[PDB]
Amino acid sequence: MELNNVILEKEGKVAVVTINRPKALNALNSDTLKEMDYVIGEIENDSEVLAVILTGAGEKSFVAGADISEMKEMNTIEGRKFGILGNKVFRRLELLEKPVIAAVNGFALGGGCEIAMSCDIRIASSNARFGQPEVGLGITPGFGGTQRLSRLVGMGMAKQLIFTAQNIKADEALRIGLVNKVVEPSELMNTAKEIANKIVSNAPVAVKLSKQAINRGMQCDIDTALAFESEAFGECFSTEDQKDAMTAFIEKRK
Amino acid sequence: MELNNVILEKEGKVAVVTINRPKALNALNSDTLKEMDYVIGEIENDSEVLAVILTGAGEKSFVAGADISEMKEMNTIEGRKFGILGNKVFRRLELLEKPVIAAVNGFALGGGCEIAMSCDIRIASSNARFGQPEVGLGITPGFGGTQRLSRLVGMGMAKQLIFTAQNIKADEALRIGLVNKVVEPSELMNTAKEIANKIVSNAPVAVKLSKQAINRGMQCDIDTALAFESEAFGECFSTEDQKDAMTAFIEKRK
Amino acid sequence: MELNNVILEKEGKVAVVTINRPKALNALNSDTLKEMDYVIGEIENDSEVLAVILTGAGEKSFVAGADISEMKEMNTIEGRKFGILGNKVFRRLELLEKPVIAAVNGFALGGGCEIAMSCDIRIASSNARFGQPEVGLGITPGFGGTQRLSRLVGMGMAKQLIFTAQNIKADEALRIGLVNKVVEPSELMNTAKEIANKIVSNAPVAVKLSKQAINRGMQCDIDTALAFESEAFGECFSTEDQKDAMTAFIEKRK
Amino acid sequence: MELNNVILEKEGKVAVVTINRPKALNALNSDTLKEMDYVIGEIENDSEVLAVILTGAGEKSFVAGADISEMKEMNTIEGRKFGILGNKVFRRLELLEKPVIAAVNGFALGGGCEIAMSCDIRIASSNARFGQPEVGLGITPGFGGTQRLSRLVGMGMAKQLIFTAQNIKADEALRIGLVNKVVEPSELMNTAKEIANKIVSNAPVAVKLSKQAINRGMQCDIDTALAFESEAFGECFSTEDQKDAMTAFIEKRK
Amino acid sequence: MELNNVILEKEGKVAVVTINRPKALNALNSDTLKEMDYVIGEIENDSEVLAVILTGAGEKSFVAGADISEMKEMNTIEGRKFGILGNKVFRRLELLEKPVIAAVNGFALGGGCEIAMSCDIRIASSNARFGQPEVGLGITPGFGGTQRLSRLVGMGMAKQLIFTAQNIKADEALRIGLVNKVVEPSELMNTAKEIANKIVSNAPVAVKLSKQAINRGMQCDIDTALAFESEAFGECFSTEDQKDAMTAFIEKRK
Amino acid sequence: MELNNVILEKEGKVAVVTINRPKALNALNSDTLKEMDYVIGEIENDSEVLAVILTGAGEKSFVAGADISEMKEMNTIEGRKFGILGNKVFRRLELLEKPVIAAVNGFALGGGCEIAMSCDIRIASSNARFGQPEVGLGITPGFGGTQRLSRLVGMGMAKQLIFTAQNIKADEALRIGLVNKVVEPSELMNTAKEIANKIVSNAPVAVKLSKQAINRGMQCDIDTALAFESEAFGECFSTEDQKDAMTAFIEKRK
Repeated sequence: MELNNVILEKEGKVAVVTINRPKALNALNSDTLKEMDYVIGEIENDSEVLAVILTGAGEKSFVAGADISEMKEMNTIEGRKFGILGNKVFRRLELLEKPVIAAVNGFALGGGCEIAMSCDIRIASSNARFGQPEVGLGITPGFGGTQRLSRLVGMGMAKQLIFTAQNIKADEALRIGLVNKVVEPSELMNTAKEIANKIVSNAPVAVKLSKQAINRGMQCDIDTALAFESEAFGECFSTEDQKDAMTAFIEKRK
Repeated sequence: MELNNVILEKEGKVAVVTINRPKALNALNSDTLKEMDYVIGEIENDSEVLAVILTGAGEKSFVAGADISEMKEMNTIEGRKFGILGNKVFRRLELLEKPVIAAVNGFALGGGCEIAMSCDIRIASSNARFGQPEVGLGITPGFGGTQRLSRLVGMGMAKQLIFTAQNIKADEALRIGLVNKVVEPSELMNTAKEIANKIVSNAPVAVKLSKQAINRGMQCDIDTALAFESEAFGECFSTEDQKDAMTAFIEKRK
Repeated sequence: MELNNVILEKEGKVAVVTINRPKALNALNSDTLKEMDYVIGEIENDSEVLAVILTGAGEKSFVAGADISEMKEMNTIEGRKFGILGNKVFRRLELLEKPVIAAVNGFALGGGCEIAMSCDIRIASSNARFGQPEVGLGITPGFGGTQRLSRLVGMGMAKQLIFTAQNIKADEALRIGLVNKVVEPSELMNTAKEIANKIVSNAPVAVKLSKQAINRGMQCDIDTALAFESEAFGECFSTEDQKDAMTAFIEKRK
Repeated sequence: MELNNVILEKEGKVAVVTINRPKALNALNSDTLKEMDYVIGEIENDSEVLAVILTGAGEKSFVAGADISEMKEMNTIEGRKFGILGNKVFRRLELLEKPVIAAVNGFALGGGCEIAMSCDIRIASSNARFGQPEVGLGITPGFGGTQRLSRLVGMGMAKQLIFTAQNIKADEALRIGLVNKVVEPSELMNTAKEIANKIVSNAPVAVKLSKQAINRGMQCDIDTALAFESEAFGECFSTEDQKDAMTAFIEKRK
Repeated sequence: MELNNVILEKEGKVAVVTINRPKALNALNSDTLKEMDYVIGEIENDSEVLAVILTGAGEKSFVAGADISEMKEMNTIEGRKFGILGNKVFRRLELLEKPVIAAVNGFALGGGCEIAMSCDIRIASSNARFGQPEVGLGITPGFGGTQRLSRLVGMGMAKQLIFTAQNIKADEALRIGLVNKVVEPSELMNTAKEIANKIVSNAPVAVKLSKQAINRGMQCDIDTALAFESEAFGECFSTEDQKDAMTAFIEKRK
Repeated sequence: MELNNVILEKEGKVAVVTINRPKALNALNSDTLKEMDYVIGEIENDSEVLAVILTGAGEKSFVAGADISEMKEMNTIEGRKFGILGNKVFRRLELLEKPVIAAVNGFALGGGCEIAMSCDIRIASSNARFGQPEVGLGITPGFGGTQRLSRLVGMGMAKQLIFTAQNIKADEALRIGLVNKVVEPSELMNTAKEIANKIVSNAPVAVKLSKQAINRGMQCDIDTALAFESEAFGECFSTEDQKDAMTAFIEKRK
């Protein structure tokens, strides 16, 4: 598959996915969604990639939105399918068995907010903006926004942001817990690489399985969630990395 | 019904609902609950109401608890029933297809905290306090408190509050996410109206369906939640507002 | 059973449980978990005990992890069993029908973070640290970490903490809601005891039933949750406490 | 409220609700749905009614369907509301705190199948037919059918009946567990009255609370469901009927 | 502990547990529940035991109810506690990591129905009867009845059985899936033992992990359920049994 | 892709998919799974396919297990992965917006039982058998068996089958609801086509949305489920087929 709107780069144990539609401020569309699905595949096909960073081209936009020309003419049944497909790709991102960090370098609006929310971790530049303008365009959020925002920052804030369609600055995104950290633009990528390298310095199956345990156990009652964990915890004791690391830990007396 | 404890008004497309019992610091009682039921009903039927502000008369109080005289003589089967009827009113408010803003202007305690939590959005004046004193009275929270506080502020704070029965102030309410914002007493209704108007300026089917999606999807696993979203998203494409707002936006975007 | 990792004391109506392995930094091993279960069962039968405070001993540690010697040679099926047994002990603490306050007096890592997350209310001293080292050792959290953290601090932060395995100070911990308060070492137990003491002054059946409604209601959808509450609320009307606190309250306030 | 299309009769401890649009084979419509909501109220307002029987007028139809003239012109947003309202009334029926038995005397198609499925218990005459024709009319079931049928007879059969829109006879309804018993037309009402009188010879709060425990606990995980039961079980020991009946049971030695 | 309501025997790799209160019709009282919990814990630690058969003694009764003398004077809070303790015993049986077969040899009412529903597999003798008398005594089921029956036989039938309190014969019981088989008295234990024996010939880790996946997966949504399975499936690949059964199977079948 | 183990055909608007490996009794293997993935994909894209029949070549077999040679050498982390990939294919089939009919014409064991259960509707020839032998091979069911059988036939039968590893015949499959119907071997495809054609004769958006509602609503509490229905119901009123089928029906009804 050819790659017009997205850049995959690999080096060491981390991949960087860069949305790159510099004219339309990195907005999503049919094609850019297909390209993202494809790269998610590449990434899951490679077991030497242990952590991902998703970012936007340039200094102004992470992902501005989705293309409205594409959406304006759709009927009920088409829009529904268009919702299912974007959700398919973002859900795939969320479940991807490597950690994905969203390096939110500017505008994250609409589908851009939604795709950032689909990552494991969000950090922002100080210039970053977050919002869901969809309801001013006569629609709901369409790529999960009605679900991941409340789960991430609580019903109170989610509802306000979604019903008003008003943006918030980086500092406020931090106050409500939508991002984990805020830094200066010139520090964004270094900070994501440092978090990514800490993650990748850890044991991959444990990170892999911990991600699954959090993602899945969060969907259900606490007793079945906790059982889920012990099953995954068991699996870890079948690996080299488990014995080696617990061993070298006990090289503590030296 | 002629209302004695509740004032219902319409400014623009926003309903303003005010609990007013100056003898009792706007405390709930049966009568007040039945009046509130009635006005939620009126607001349901009124296609000219697109958003709601819920508030309390006066400067001291939002809603300060609930009439204890009505409750003292109840047996187990009567208390049960009383908890069910109150919860019903509040659930009904929670689910109202118009968004609801609690403008918390004073004491919000017990039932008062509970009715506020049953709104979509809570904003507060700096003198406001929130608490659940029920456990000092020999009872649990009975109008959804054991369920809604937890969900809105987490298990740690909720358990602290319900178990100690101690009030918090607005700055703390804000810190733990119980409210989205805190402002001076004389800025409260203005900020509420500014929120309400921005909501009302948006596509109403979209707002209505975003609220449903949020309310309902939050109850279930993410996969079914995301699927609910797409059915609601699709319904929006049956509307003029969507066709019109998008057309407008593409043209104006230039 | 006779105890040499865990002290248990009863001060009027509150029990203080202190994990005491000073040289091991109060770390958890099988004997410790076993004794914990015993003391929990002991507190279960003592109706003079209406609240619990859990802390560690000395001034360096709450609980610093779990014994890696017991773990290093475990295999998949034994790993699993370990996980289940720990979780079974911690889950019993979480459900315990008296409120339990973790006074986190210092290091709280891995299993120690997990035990603290298994209490009702967390409170910390400004020296405390929190973390989940597990993935550095080629394992996932094994005593609930993958489930409780994300539930308490949201997915963004839980995922960052578990994938990176880096620690945070008590101030970060309060910011993300992991704890409800930070005080200085010298204030910790007084703070815990004054929280415990307020709890103990309130009606005991009401606090009990509240704990249950919050735990059980939090697992399911809001409608069946709300209905759970009313059944519990009803039960409070069978007690004398309800009759006397509400008779007192009327006359008292006048 | 006036009652054109529905008959409420009370005698002893049982109410009989009779759908009675003999011309349109007892089909539902806006008005008949409002009338059903009203009678549900009357019934819940009367504590001497301990069991309900829902049936259709005449010997041919239980409830044939809903009126299609009413539905044909609706748009997306109207149909959605029309779905919510019918579901509101049937859900109210399902939760009504007295047992409701559906005496299915003939055709139960569409909304008729759906309203029968909303009762606690179904019994049929041998001439009864069951089905969901909606998908041949260009719609889904609209009054719960997509939910109660699978829950009642399993996904396999529900899907077949719903995707094909083909009817099944009484004997087959019995084989898949959609009804509990099949009898001759001249025996239908006697059999429903006998089941109703057995129910009503039992202790009303226990039946009341058992209904709630089944309805609610079925919605959630088994641990929170079982906790739900014990709360309700507790409530029972606060009643006369509990002590009297256990006492008179132990008059067993006579 | 030494046992005088419950016999426990070990036949190669299967344990037979027999409730033995011949004169009381094997009824459950607190001492019996207590001993059951003890024997369950005893079977828990015995890894030579890979399956369990539960039955009653003599030819009239499986378990006929629970002792109403212990219950008659209980109040709301004590009722509740009783319910929780029974359920806690039965839930431990349900989750027990060896399969358990109820050989229902006769009467199985109230608590006795409930204990049988708490095993993995039910099998009955043609004389057996099933039922839930509780509502005749002014109580709901107290040891899981309100939850397990509807889960096993569907809502239609569970509701009829609990609201009416009437019993059914073993043939009705098989029809509705309450039991998997009916045999004559003389065949019962052979049938159980041959089921137990097949189970015991199969790989033990696989049966264990299957029991867990079925119990825990059944509580949540299909996607997190499916993911639970794969984690367990993975664990099977850590065992020698998997390696040897699949090496055998190839060569064997040729 | 050129297919070696799967035959894909179109008769009318129905796709017929046939698993065909005469050397191996149509047993699954990796290759066969990838081919099945591919054809589910083709069927997704084909707007001319409105229903699917899944079957096996020959007279002995539907799908008889899965290639054990591929599995024997796997470690824990590889087995996990293998279970995930298989489940994915099957989930994808389960969720396909065209209904799927398993025409079970012979042995359906292990993977074979599992793929059949992942269809919407199961019909069987009288010589058919169903079973899960995985536990004799040292493994759990790994393609959703621990989850789907339970849901389709109940916990009692599912646990019996998975634990014993014993096959049942078609008459028993029918009795426990695993299949909707059983017919002679030479009537099987005819009955399947008759089902498929009746489905296909219906309004396709309605069928498609009924399937979603059923799949998704079954995962959650009834209240949110019913709400999902109404969003889907409403979408149908955006379609001609609804307008047309209703008009037609009102006119023809006369």
